[PDB]
Amino acid sequence: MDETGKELVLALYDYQEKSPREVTMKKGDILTLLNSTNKDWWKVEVNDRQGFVPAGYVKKLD
Repeated sequence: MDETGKELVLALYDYQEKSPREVTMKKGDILTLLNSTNKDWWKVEVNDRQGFVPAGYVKKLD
């Protein structure tokens, strides 16, 4: 983007990672948004765990 921290999203739903590139979310998680260049798949990080999640499963704090 280039990739920055600070930017945040909030998990709307539970989401258990479905491949190595992904990360697991719990409803209500505050995740650092690292890459949102893709509209559908966002690179996020929670408690140092990093991966791609469906962008439609979180809300961006903006």
